[PDB]
Amino acid sequence: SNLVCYYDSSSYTREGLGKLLNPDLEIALQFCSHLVYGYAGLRGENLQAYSMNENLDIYKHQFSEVTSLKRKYPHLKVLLSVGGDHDIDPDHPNKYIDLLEGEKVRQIGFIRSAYELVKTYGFDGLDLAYQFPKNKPRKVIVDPHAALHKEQFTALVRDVKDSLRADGFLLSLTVLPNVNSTWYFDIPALNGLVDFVNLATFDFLTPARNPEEADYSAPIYHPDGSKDRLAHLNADFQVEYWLSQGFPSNKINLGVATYGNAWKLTKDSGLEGVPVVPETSGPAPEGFQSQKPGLLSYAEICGKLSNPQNQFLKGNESPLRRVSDPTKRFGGIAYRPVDGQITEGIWVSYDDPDSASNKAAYARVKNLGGVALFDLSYDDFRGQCSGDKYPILRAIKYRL
Ligand SMILES: *[C@@H]1O[C@H](CO)[C@@H](O[C@@H]2O[C@H](CO)[C@@H](O[C@@H]3O[C@H](CO)[C@@H](O)[C@H](O[C@H]4O[C@H](CO)[C@@H](O)[C@H](O)[C@@H]4O)[C@@H]3O)[C@H](O)[C@H]2NC(C)=O)[C@H](O)[C@H]1NC(C)=O
Repeated sequence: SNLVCYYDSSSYTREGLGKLLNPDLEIALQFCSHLVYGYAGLRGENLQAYSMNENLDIYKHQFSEVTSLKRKYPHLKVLLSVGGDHDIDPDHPNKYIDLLEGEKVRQIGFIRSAYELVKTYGFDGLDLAYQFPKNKPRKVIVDPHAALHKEQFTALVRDVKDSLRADGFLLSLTVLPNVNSTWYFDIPALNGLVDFVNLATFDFLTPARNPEEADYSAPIYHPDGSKDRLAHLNADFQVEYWLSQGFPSNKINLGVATYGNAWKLTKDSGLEGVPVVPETSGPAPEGFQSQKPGLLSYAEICGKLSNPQNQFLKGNESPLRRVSDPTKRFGGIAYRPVDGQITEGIWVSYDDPDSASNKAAYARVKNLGGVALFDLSYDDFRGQCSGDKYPILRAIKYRL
């Protein structure tokens, strides 16, 4: 099976123990069949693909520091990903749709600039993690031209493929969280144009999108205990949609996340950690290592769960508790309510090594191509949790 390891290159410069330098990156490669360098973006002025940190990626060679790892792992394939929900540009918020709707000269400039990034820096191919409009989050028509945009995406993909053919470069698509495949992906047509598709079947709910209630963010199956939950928001619904639309199972990778979605609780959120958790208050305080409100790395979540340091501590120093449905269909929960001396309540939806292993077992049951892991920088690459480095990645590899 494949194990496609995403690498968010912003991790190279993080301040503190979330910093992922190249020796730690290399430790992962014994488990990964592919490494995907994230992320290039689109220029606001002309929609060309470009490095969002040229000083690092180009002038200090981080692109080729990563692609040259093929010298040490000769079968490793290294791709460059465009977009990924990491091209954040509030003053040019329409770039991805404008490229679809673009004049030929604008699209050709994107195709050529992408090609040149792949070739110049030693990549084996390109990942289009296209930043489509997402499902509208439900409180408590996004795109009137979706059908046109589907057709334009097929054509763009066809044109990107053509640019890659003579060199033999790979082309993948990533369907990002809450990107709706019915709206945008002509699945049977895309099958002839791309080598594989990663379905990012996680972050179905997040505190940024869903600040006032919390629910499982990456279940395999639909949780009937999640009152009123939208039925398409689960990994099996997404995978079965791609299979039923005609995509070969061996060309699909199941997306698994190494980070968790963390909500701030209130007293009114009550004492049940099984979701839906009501009356939440947006994102949890950022972790000191990951420094993103509402996200936590696996190491940060592990450090919050019971361990010999914190097991007897009280109030806001007490452990988060594990909530785990015995059927194992839905994923991990780390939880501490607002109660008593505890004033900082938190609910985290995440995969730990065991639930990530179960995602890999589901991939195998459905005869998928493998798993795509988002991303190495939030796996515990230093082994802070148990001493074992990359416990999530290894749990998935073990099962493939
Ligand atoms: C793209 O987004 C659209 C929404 O904008 C999404 O369409 C939604 O799909 C879900 C799943 O197919 C639909 O919900 C189902 O609706 C039927 C018909 O009313 C219900 O009977 C279903 O209830 C059954 O299944 C549940 C889980 O198995 C059970 O728990 C439940 O009791 C029933 O047994 C279920 O609610 C929803 O109607 C549409 N919405 C619209 C507006 O079309 C589409 O799936 C998204 N595409 C992708 C690929 O994600």
